[PDB]
Amino acid sequence: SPGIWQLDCTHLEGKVILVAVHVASGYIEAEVIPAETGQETAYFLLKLAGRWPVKTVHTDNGSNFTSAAVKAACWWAGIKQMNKELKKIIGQVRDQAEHLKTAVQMAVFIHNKKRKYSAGERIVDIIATDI
Amino acid sequence: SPGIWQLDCTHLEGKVILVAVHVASGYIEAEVIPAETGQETAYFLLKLAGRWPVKTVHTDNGSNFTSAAVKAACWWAGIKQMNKELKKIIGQVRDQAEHLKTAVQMAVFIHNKKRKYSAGERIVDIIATDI
Ligand SMILES: [Mg+2]
Ligand SMILES: [Mg+2]
Repeated sequence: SPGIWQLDCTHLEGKVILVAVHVASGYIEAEVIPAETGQETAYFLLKLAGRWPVKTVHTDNGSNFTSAAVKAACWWAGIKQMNKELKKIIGQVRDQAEHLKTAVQMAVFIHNKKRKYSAGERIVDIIATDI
Repeated sequence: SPGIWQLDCTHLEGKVILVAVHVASGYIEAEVIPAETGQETAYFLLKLAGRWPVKTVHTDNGSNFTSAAVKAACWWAGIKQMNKELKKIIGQVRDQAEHLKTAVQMAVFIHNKKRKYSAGERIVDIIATDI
């Protein structure tokens, strides 16, 4: 289904990377956050939902979605209830950037633009078709 | 052309909001930033470019794109060289959220989901067609 996304946090260099995967396409978006918190997850969800038609979200850690901030964002946006390779692509590009956050976005870019149709093409195609 | 975007900063409550508009569709993305700086603009561009096929970017303030950080991000991503109404939608929703940044994302969401075909549908349709 085109409205399904998966959301998890990974850890790297004492930092937290939030990663959302559009399940059908393989397209990702990520952010480096300071803390793994409800407030950061809510904010991220709100951004994601203004951009794509987000219907449902899954996670591998259920307690991620327990905070009032998260429930409030899901309620308002109408939302209902790669991490290893991204880390490889990040390893590759790490030297090219000072800050981890920039390396993360370079890795997202590479992952989404790689044909092997790319994930960024697949997401747009799946969403347009569903309109 | 589907690869054209416009990028500007506006000011609100002592804070900076970066706003990118996909010119053909009217779709926007925004972030609240602390400082109007080259480093924040570069980072934003890198995020935007991993997500959509960004070919060219325009701004109303040319000096925005002068920093080495910006030029380096445009170089790497292969990029070449609403603000009033968004502020209205933000005024409307301001009370519903504590922090300006959340109000901003609510306003982006509203702007992109409004049919009056929405901007979020138009962007996906224009990009898919161009593939
Ligand atoms: Mg997790
Ligand atoms: Mg400006």
